[PDB]
Amino acid sequence: GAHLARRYLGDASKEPDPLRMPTFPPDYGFPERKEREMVATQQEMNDAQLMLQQRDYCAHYLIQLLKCKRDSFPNFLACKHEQHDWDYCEHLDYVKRMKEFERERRLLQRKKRREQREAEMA
Amino acid sequence: AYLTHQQKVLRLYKRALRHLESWCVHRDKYRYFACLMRARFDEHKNEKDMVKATQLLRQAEEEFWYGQHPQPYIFPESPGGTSYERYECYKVPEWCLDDWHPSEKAMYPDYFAKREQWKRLRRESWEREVKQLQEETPPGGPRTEALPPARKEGDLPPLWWHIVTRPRERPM
Amino acid sequence: HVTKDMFPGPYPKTPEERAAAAKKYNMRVEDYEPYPDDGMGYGDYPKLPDRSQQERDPWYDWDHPDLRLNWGEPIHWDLDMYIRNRVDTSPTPVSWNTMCKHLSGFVAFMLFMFWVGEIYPSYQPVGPKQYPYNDLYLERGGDPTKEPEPVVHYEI
Amino acid sequence: AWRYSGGFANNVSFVGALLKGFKWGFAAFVVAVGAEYYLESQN
Amino acid sequence: TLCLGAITTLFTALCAITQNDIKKIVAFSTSSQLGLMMVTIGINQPHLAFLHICMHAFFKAMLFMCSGSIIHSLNDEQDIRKMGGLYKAMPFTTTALIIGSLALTGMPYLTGFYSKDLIIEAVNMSYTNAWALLMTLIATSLTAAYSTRIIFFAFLGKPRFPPLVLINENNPLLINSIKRLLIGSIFAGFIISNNIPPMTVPNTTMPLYMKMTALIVTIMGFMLALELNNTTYYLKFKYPSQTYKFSNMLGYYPSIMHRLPTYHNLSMSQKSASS
Amino acid sequence: YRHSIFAVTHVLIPVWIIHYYLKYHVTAKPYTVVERKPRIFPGDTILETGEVIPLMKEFPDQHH
Amino acid sequence: MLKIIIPTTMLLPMTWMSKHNMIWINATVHSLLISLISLSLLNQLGENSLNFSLTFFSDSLSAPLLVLTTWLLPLMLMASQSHLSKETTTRKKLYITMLILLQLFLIMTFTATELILFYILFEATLVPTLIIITRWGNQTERLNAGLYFLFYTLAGSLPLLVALVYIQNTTGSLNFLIIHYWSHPLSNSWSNIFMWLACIMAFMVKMPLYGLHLWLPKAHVEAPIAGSMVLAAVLLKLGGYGMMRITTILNPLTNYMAYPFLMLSMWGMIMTSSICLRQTDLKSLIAYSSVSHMALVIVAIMIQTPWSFMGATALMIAHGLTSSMLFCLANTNYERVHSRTMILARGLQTLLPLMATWWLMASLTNLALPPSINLIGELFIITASFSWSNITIILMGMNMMITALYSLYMLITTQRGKYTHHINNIKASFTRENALMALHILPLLLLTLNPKMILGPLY
Amino acid sequence: SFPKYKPSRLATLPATLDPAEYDISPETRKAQAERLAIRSRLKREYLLQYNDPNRLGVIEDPALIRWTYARSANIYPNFRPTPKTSLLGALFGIGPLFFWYYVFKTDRDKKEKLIQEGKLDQTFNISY
Amino acid sequence: DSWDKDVYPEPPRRTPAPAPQTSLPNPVTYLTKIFDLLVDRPVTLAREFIEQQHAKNRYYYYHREFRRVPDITECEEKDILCMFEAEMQWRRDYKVDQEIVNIIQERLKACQQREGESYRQNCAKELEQFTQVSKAFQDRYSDLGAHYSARKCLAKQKQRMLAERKAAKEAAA
Amino acid sequence: AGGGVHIEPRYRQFPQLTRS
Amino acid sequence: MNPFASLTLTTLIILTIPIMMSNSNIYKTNLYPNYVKTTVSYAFTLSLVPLLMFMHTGQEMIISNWHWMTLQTVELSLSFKMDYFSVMFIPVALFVTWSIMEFSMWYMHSDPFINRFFKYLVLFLITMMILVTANNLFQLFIGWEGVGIMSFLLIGWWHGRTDANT
Repeated sequence: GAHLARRYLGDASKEPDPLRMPTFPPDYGFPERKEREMVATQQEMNDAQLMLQQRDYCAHYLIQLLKCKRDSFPNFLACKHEQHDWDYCEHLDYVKRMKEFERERRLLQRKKRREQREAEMA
Repeated sequence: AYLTHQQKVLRLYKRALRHLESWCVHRDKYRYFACLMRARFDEHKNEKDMVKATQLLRQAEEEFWYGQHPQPYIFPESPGGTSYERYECYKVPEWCLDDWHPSEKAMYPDYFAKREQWKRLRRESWEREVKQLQEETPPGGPRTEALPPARKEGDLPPLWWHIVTRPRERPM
Repeated sequence: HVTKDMFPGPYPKTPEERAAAAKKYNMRVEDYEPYPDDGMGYGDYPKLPDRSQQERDPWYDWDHPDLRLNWGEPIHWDLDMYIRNRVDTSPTPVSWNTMCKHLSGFVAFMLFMFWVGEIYPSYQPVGPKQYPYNDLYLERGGDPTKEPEPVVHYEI
Repeated sequence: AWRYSGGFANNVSFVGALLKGFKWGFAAFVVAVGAEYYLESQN
Repeated sequence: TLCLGAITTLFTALCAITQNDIKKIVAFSTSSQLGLMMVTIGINQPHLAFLHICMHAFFKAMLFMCSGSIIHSLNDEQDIRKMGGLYKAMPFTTTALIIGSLALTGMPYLTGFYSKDLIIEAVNMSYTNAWALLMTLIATSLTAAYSTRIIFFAFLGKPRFPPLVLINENNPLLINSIKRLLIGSIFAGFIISNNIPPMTVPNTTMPLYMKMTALIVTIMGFMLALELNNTTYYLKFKYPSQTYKFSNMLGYYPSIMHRLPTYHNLSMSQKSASS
Repeated sequence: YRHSIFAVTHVLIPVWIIHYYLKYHVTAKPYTVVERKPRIFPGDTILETGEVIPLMKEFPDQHH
Repeated sequence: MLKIIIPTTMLLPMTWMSKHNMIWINATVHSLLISLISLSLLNQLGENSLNFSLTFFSDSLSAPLLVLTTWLLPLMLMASQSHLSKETTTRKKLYITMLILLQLFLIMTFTATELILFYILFEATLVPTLIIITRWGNQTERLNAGLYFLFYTLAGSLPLLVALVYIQNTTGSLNFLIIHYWSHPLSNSWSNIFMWLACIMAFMVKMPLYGLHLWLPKAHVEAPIAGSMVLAAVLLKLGGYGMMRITTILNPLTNYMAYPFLMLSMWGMIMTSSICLRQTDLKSLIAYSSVSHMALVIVAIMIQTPWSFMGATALMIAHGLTSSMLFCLANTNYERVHSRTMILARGLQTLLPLMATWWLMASLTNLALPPSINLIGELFIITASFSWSNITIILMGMNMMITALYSLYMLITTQRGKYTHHINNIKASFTRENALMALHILPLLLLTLNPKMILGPLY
Repeated sequence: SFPKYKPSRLATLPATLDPAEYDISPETRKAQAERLAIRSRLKREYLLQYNDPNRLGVIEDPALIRWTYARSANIYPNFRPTPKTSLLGALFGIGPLFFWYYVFKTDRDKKEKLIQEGKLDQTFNISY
Repeated sequence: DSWDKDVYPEPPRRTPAPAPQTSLPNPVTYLTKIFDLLVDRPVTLAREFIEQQHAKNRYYYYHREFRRVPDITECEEKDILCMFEAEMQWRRDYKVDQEIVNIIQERLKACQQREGESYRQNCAKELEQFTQVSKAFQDRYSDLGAHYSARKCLAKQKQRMLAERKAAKEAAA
Repeated sequence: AGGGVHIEPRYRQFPQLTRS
Repeated sequence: MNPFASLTLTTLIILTIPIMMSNSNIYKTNLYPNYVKTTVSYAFTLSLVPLLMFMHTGQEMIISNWHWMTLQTVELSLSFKMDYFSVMFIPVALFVTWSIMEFSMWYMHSDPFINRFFKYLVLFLITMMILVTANNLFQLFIGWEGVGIMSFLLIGWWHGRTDANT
């Protein structure tokens, strides 16, 4: 990634540290940011014997892989589109992950330039 | 004891080719550089100054130690080889057969009978061979460990039992 | 069998008794030497050159081929250290100090940049793992009676 | 001389060792792929 | 464990390439592998590490009796300097060796692919130590590097064994034993990975240039290692490189550990302690 | 016959004594054969109650 | 107990009046029979110890140790009819007289209901032993060894005698029960500290002790084989058994005035184990090995922890059975080579296959690998020490290092390797030797099934 | 040339490139010759007893018994109390004992200092 | 069963209904059936054979009930007889208590494996059950030494009331 | 002892293989 | 309570049978290696069945057999953990061991102590399944040194060699 080069070898003050952010408020710059949704209640995900590290938002697409795999036994190549369906939403929320990483980065650049601009202006 | 100067050259040459074989690996290159190695040997052969030779040996082996392979090639059945006394576990001294139970001894009748012939023959020839040993000791004690051969007729070489009856290198 | 006259005794003070001490260890006066008279209790036992059993020539026949000692030759005071199985002092191809320099260099070389590797850790230009139900506070052992701190993420 | 002559010569190049059986491999590819292509066409 | 895992991968593999005994080189390759899963253990990937044990079990064990097949047949000689030309002379073992070598490199759609590339893909796609990543990447390239050395010296070369040749594998015990592990290694990971339930989260959104690096790094590890190994064909002046003098002698580790502390504690027992 | 007698001696007899040990001695004491809870998913009827757990609510239905 | 004490005495008139050559056979079979009778004491209630009478009482500590003594008596008798059959009948009969008397004192000592009653015969074991080392020993230094052993344990026994009678004059009877129930917290006054030393040094000088371990290499190595087992298998436990019995009127002074002894034992065992790693005599290596294990027992008692005592009893009996078996191993070579240097007789696995095996699991049992009660002994002490202090494991486990190197080093040097060329006396192992050694290791493995018996009073 | 090999006690100088053997003098000539002589006396007499078909015992080795005696017994009668032995005994003796006393007491005092006001967590520690 | 279901609580067993989606036969049902008529049936038949043989003559056994004892706190000082009776009373109380915590400890382990990876939130009641018992054990029997006695246990208990009430009254003010 | 194995050793020439 | 309990544990006890028969010394002292291999082959086929059982559903089980010790509050008892890690590694470990056992008949077909060698391999094999299948840390310890010590004898198979002992 170019982010490490821009941080360690570049202006580290303008690079969002993964541990630091989220720092800015959700709606800061976002008029009516909409909350995430969870179709599956924690009861069934708990019931589905799903790992906590796997107990994410996209786990709602995971709970039926094991069901169909159990029904597909012994045929292990039955669920292909369904398995593909889960890893797609994995991609989508993963895609969400660096856009918000960049969103806070762009906010960081925007705030930093604004403060310097007004500092010399005032 | 005394390792003559031409002997050490022979040993150094032998170890050089073994090390050169390990470095070259491939046969045609092995024959290539060994001939070059040979070519740089025979031309320093007609020197009348022994001081030159020992001085030559100095930096020559100093070159040998620097250029030695950190993992030289040894055949498995030699000191450092992968089969060094790996068959020593199976070998057993011959005298242990005297402890065998008579039922076991009777289960190998003819061989044990031949063992008796070897035992009796060694018992008889022991007096003759020790007498020969004491009769030709160099003055002032034994000068060298080399054993003298059986001189007369109808005898056996002195101090022969263990070397002749040593367990085979392939005992199983 | 063995008598009291041939046995380890006191430090060789006079050369005449040093000659007797040499014969005591079936060795000659010119090469015979004792341990330093440090009061450590070595007595007259010689300190032979510190050569392990591997240094001995294997092709030469030994009365004890497994450990390469002949009969009656006065063995080293510390044979158990220098036996074939135990500690050895065979000459390595490269010098010991160079052995230490490169080895101690490598471990410090390996360790030091691992610290600066932690100073600048490698990651992805990516955000953190979001999680629902207040980042699974209830399912991570959190007390249900204790009010879960409201945590919930949005879209972008 | 024998190490470089006789049947022990004509050593295969390094890559050919990895590509051992490629001829029959690709031969089995077309039949299997063609079988799938018609089966998918029927589907 | 990232610290221990990373160094273990390098040093074992670094000493692996410059060795000569077939058993030594293979073993060093194992110890390089045991360096791998603990690297994966650190970054919340235990099950992939455990899965890596399964796939590694198949081909790594296989590489041994195939080398054992060569060793016993060619009069119990373990020095790679004494084989060559066994490709067309030992067909089944040569096939078995190269199958294990390819599997050991994580080459796609095989036993190694279903474990190693997912491991290399996962290790970069996480918040880890930077110095560990460089070492795992280099180790994988070195992992292929000594694999070429084995195939190059043992098989793809002019014969070098003693004159009377006794090489043979027609014994059914040898053939069936290796064959079972062969047909195991070809599929193994395909069956297991498709069959075991999802137990982790396989990351998907991820750029190309570290997606391909699971196989990119070993392509060079095949490439320049082949170039440097075949350089021995050219008649060239022999010179022991210092790094080779370090690597070939097991990185100097036994000559200090197995001599310095062992001497001191034993001497402390004699001079001090007992006396 | 050699394969058959080996099968009975080393499989049939051992499995019988283990099962007898397990069924009436090991499982006689509580929590000696405790197993993981049988994993079930929405849309599956639980055997001893016959209740079909209601299907998980509608999916967002986003594919590739 | 009378069901054991009287029969043990009754062998003495029988052995002294048995036939000329029936001495060993008759004595052994009833000696085994007595051990069978002594098996009756393994049962212990979940409460107060089995108190047969005011004269004798047995607890869950004495009974496992008692059976070890009774099971031992066949083992010296069966280990000694080879190096003594060349002596006259009367001296051979006298040898049985010492051994039977040695047992009788041990049985009465371990079962004494009175502290001072314990003291007499616990000290009185010196006389039968001192005869064994000095009379039938097989080396010159045995005489200086006898003086070393006798004086070294007597130097501590007398201060205990003055201490015990002082407790009588201040607290009345020293019955083990009334002592336990009538306990007074020991003050930190200087007199109580000196009383603490007197009541402890007598037992602590007896196992080994680092600094007071100099008698084991003199005694054990020079003692006759029948005796040599006893100086390491059971009498070392007399110094042990005293510790847990006496450390009930010293609390809490043992809480503080134990660091010098705990510190001496912890570092000491590392030193003496390192001695084993660089020893020359087979017996001395075994004896010094017994020092390290026994020093581990010394450490265990001085924390006064339920887990510590719980593994303390197991370690003692496990070590005692092993050290005897290893001393059998030294004897087996000693008859053939007639010397005790280790490197003299290397390469025995090729010549003696089964004797190599007997040397094998004996070494592993000394290695203290699981589940052998040597492991369950040491491992329990590790946790007790670890709870007492976390740094202990650094010193604790480092002993597991040395005890691993020298144990196989003794094995590797003797059994493995090329056989000695010049020897031609090694014959097939006598069925006496192999059968004896099986009677050592087999109950030791059989005890692994239920170490609940050997665990001790704390369990 | 190139760098040579510097030796150490643990990594001895190879006794082949050592300058001592390369230069030779007549005094050294019989010096090594008498090495063979004394070795031959030891070997031949041992082999004579070794090959004796009636010797059914052990050929005693004087070097072994002297080594054991010197390493075990003939040490204290030759021990002399001198400074270096005095400090070495004190250092390798009471040294580690008192050093271990400090750290273990340091652990103990810090440990019980923690629990007397409740600065330790052992809510589940019951089988001490 | 051979144990009460309350002191060994068991959540209701919930097992899925086999739903075959793939028309190809699954094996796992067949080998269970093969095992049933090859191993399970002879084992049950043998079990029935000695069950009716056991019922031929079934002698009884009970547990020795121990009468309540005046414990240490009311025992007369230096009275060895009452102290011996009371010391055994506390000694027996230790072992039943050791089995009290053994049941709770073992029940704690049963929940962890039964609930799979969901153990963290399911075994929350089980966790606090162990917390209410383990903590009391420290202030009831722990740190009593190898030579523990009820007097020392009573001494520690008296230290507890003195220590906590002194703080309580001072804090109350 | 008795030889007659399915293979036979060769001297510096290619050893015989088999169809299988 | 399906056969999952019996099947997994039978694999361990079946592996012990060649060792128990070897203790008789009237055993198959001529074709011992073939007897050992076919035993591992049987256990391999049997050990498959617990796999597909977990494969079909995921029934991970704990087998707390005979109660060994009651250390105060600590109850040490022989307990096998049939986790996914144990349930599938056993077939893999049995598969490789079967594969090499046939190779072992070929490679060391001339060792006079070949029967003793095959006895050691099962002893190492037994210690491994103890290590893999171990609930209490003590059992994990049992397999740990049990594997560790068994490596010593097997490495020192040619005990005559000095370096092998080192």
